[PDB]
Amino acid sequence: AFVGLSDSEEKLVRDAWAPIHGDLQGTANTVFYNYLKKYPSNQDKFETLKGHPLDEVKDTANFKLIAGRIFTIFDNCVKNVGNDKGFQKVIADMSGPHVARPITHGSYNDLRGVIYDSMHLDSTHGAAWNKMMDNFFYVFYECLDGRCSQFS
Ligand code: HEM
Ligand SMILES: [Cl-]
Ligand SMILES: [Cl-]
Ligand SMILES: [Cl-]
Ligand SMILES: [Cl-]
Ligand SMILES: [Cl-]
Repeated sequence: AFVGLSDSEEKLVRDAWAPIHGDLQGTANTVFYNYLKKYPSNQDKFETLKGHPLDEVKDTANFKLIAGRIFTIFDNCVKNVGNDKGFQKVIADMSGPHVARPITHGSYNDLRGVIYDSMHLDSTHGAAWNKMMDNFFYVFYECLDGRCSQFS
């Protein structure tokens, strides 16, 4: 279920994200590369990337746009961490494009983990981060299952 963060937890999440927020596209490019490299089945889900070597596409506009759009959503979730409705709406809106798609919970959860590992959080910040991401996935998976109206 959705579990709100305290004011102090919100501050923890903002602080946890601040290095990435400060280098959003550069972090996005690195994290997205590492994700595709570690979990190579996923590149095929991106039709603009499909059929080419990862090292050939990593420097391209198409690739950087995708990595950017993922990170922009998380950046906006963070921005909305103190507003449950606003946070839910960010996710609600990005969920539609995903509903019809052959992407497993495993694939999304593998991306969450690459992000986690890149942030190297202490346990206090990590706990607050994981409250937010647990909310993220709760909302996202509810919308993938066609129960996205409940957040409206
Ligand atoms: C969980 C965090 C994610 C976020 C915040 C996110 C965000 C977005 C956004 C903003 C779009 C743009 C809407 C569009 O033009 O379709 C999009 C599209 C899309 N995403 Fe995601 N995404 C996430 C995870 C994933 C994963 C893990 C995959 C594949 C394994 C994936 C595959 C796709 C595909 C295939 C599209 C449709 C557009 C296209 O053909 O590239 N997404 N996503
Ligand atoms: Cl894989
Ligand atoms: Cl490859
Ligand atoms: Cl994406
Ligand atoms: Cl607010
Ligand atoms: Cl930390």
